[PDB]
Amino acid sequence: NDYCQHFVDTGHRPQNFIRDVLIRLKDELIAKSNTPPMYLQADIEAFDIRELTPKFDVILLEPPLEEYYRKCWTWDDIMKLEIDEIAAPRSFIFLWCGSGEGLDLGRVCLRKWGYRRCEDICWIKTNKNNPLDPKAVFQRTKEHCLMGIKGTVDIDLIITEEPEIGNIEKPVEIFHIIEHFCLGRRRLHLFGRDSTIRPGWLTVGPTLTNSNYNAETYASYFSAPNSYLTGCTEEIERL
Amino acid sequence: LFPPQWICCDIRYLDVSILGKFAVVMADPPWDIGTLTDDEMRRLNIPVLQDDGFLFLWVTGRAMELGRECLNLWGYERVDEIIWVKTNQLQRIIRHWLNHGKEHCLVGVKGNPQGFNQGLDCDVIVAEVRSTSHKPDEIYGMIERLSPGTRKIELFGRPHNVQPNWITLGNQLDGIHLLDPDVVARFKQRYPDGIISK
Ligand SMILES: Nc1ncnc2c1ncn2[C@@H]1O[C@H](C(=O)NC2CCNCC2)[C@@H](O)[C@H]1O
Repeated sequence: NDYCQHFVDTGHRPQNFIRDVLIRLKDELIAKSNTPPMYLQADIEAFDIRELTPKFDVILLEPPLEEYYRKCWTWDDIMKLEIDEIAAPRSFIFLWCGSGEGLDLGRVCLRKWGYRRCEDICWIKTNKNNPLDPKAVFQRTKEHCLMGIKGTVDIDLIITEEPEIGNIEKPVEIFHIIEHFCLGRRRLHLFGRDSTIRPGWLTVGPTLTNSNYNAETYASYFSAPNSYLTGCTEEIERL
Repeated sequence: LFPPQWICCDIRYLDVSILGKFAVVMADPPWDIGTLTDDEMRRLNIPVLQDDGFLFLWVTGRAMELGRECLNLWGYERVDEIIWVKTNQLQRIIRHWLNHGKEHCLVGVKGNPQGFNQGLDCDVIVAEVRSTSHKPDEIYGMIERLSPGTRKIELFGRPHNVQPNWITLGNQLDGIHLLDPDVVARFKQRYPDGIISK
């Protein structure tokens, strides 16, 4: 009976009052299907992405936007990325778009790279522990991760506490959502970090301190009989 | 004039120039995801309703993109996006690829609005689902604190949507109920026989 009025009165965001914010095994098979973590330091503006092969089933794209801070990438820079050159003909994208003009320019990008948006995933940030763009009408308290598709029990909400100032990490829950979709095993996280490296994922970004990426080693994880695995099924028996 | 007013009408055919200018427009339109075609939505005479102010536009599915298109076509820039998190009476979320726990409302600006109380509310609404199709009443309070006392207009409103300071348009309202003298006068002239066709 009006958490908006309440927020005006007390500074407690309406999302602070959402409550309660058989599940496993599938997780366990995901973990058994997962490739070893692979990672590569690369300055993505100077780097020819087409060196990243084979083509990916899932791309998670996390460009460091200026709004995160209160080398940054503008939507001009992001839109000029050649994402379609490394996406498989049937493949998925998850694009962190922030909360400002990225909600529009990010949709332009998806279309430019050949995707249509199927989901809008909103990371809602509570302020239980501590109860402004000039164009803003309202206090901005969430970020959007757009999900795109190209070719032929989770909710579209992530709720966590607003991270400390200068912390630009996105909630790890996005990885669970993506992996529960069972979309394939060639998974690329662009602009990931040392702190985001993860089994079943290839992480590429400027701040990585070490690399282990080898295109021929990477490809051999998806050689026959493993070419079409969802990431949610048992490994194919050998010898 | 302060008390609720409304016009039962086909929003495609009403001459909305008789209504004047509004600080806020809001619409929960019937996107074709009784509906309106994309072209009919594009052709709605939104541009004449405001010089400087805000548009609130509910979207779902592919109208997340089409509503952005209408927005820009009508002369607005999208400067915020309200999210309504749907709960039950105990404040738990009402749980293709993902289940949907929210609905979106695009926020557009036209011109250079002056004297609005920007930043008082935040862009998340947590409110109980009432009937199917209804939007939460909280949005009227947010809009009132944002632009207190100004004239507002709602398109595709239903009887439960009528509110003080709002003129509500929709084909499920009961008749015509106008009290603003300027509007009454311009309505009589435009519609001397009270009939809104063509
Ligand atoms: N051409 C028209 N002129 C005036 N009103 C119209 C016209 N077409 C339809 N309506 C009315 O708009 C309302 C509506 O459809 N709401 C839903 C929009 C999507 N989310 C759920 C609510 C209904 O009351 C409907 O009868």
